[PDB]
Amino acid sequence: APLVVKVLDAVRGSPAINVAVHVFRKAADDTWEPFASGKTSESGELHGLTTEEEFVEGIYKVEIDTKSYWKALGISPFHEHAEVVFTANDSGPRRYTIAALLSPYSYSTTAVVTNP
Amino acid sequence: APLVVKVLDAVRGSPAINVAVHVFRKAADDTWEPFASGKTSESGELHGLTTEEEFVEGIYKVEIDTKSYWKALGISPFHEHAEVVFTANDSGPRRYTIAALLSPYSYSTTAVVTN
Amino acid sequence: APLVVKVLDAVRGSPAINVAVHVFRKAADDTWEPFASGKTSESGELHGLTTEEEFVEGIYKVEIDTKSYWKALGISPFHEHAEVVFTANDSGPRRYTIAALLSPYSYSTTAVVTNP
Amino acid sequence: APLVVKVLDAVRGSPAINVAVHVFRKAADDTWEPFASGKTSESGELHGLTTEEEFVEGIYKVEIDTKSYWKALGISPFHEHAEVVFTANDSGPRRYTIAALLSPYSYSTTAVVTN
Ligand SMILES: [Ca+2]
Ligand SMILES: [Ca+2]
Ligand SMILES: [Ca+2]
Ligand SMILES: [Ca+2]
Ligand SMILES: [Ca+2]
Ligand SMILES: [Ca+2]
Repeated sequence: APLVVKVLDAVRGSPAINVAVHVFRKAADDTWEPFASGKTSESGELHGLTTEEEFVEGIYKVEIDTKSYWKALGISPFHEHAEVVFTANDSGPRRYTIAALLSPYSYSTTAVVTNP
Repeated sequence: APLVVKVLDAVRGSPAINVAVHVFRKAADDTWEPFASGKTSESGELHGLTTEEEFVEGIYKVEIDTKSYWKALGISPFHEHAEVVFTANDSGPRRYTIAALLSPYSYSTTAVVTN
Repeated sequence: APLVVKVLDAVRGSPAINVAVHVFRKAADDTWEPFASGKTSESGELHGLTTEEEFVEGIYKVEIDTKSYWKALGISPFHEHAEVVFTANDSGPRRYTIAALLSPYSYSTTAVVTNP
Repeated sequence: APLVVKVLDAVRGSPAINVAVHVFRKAADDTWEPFASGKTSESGELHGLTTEEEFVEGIYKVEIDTKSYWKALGISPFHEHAEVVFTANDSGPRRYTIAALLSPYSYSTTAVVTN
């Protein structure tokens, strides 16, 4: 509920389906610890990554496996992945939607931040 | 010199070459008057569209023929074209670079306005 | 239902609320005729522009009044509007979502086309 | 010469000036080894990062310090930075231009790969 990932395909004009997403959180020792992972549905959305209880203050990295996505469609893309890094919940709990728009040599990422 | 157009291809990661661009100026009766046109170069850029003396304040439209570009590469596009509409404002010395990043079902346009 | 407009604000990371949207359709005489209009809700979405019956084959222009949006937030933007022009329903009826991401000197537009 | 970074500001419609950029190369043990760095120029560009002889095939990360850029302009940003990660592949003569278009809650990156 508090963290949602949405992925679109700018070549097909469709949701980007079956995109792997890995979420990390910066530990006290300054390393990235595994936080959550999943894959986008037929709507291009990934719900259920985390809960309000687990999604504490921190620096999060959302790694979107754009390379595996493009290669499964028989295409050779430029990027290894799309990485989104942000501080979460510094002024109290929020809801974060990370949107990504994918092309083989280009991506954009947008954060929609709402107060529940 | 005061108006430049740059077009990139997000699918091939390249300049968008030989893309037709038409510039219109809005006339007093609200119609679009042809003003300038050309084809992007091997660098995806279109220089020499106009001059300081000709590029007066007003509303301009830059139409980029994205549909023809995608058809020439064998790729199915969504838009008829990309239309960028803006007011040229004299407020001190200015150069307008209109940049467009093209995908079959998406484009982005950005104005880089420098002194 | 067949045509939906979604608008985001890249400065605030929020839906772009109260954005005026004018839809035109190219007439037989090659002029733009008024087709539909509305404004984005608190979610940044505009539903109810048209019906499956009215939304026939044609060339449509979706004009998003980005200038009025930015000026209402006391900001002077570059563009007059964001214009999206496309051929609709050439291979039969589809559902079109036109998404726009707005910044004062930049916008992006994405079409998501689905088969109902 | 073979790797160039260009950064634009979507809020002010300008080159993104004095933006710190760090380039890392992935080492055999999967860590990120410092490779190159600099500050974008008055044109939003960072030239001279590396040479043909030094820029071998491998996985590179380009980190753009977007958070510092927005703070210096008095604007509240979302991301800690913009990270662009890619494999450099020799397949014939190539120049990589990494372009980034920055907004407070959004960025776009594009690779322009030319001969
Ligand atoms: Ca878990
Ligand atoms: Ca001028
Ligand atoms: Ca002339
Ligand atoms: Ca009506
Ligand atoms: Ca090289
Ligand atoms: Ca060096």
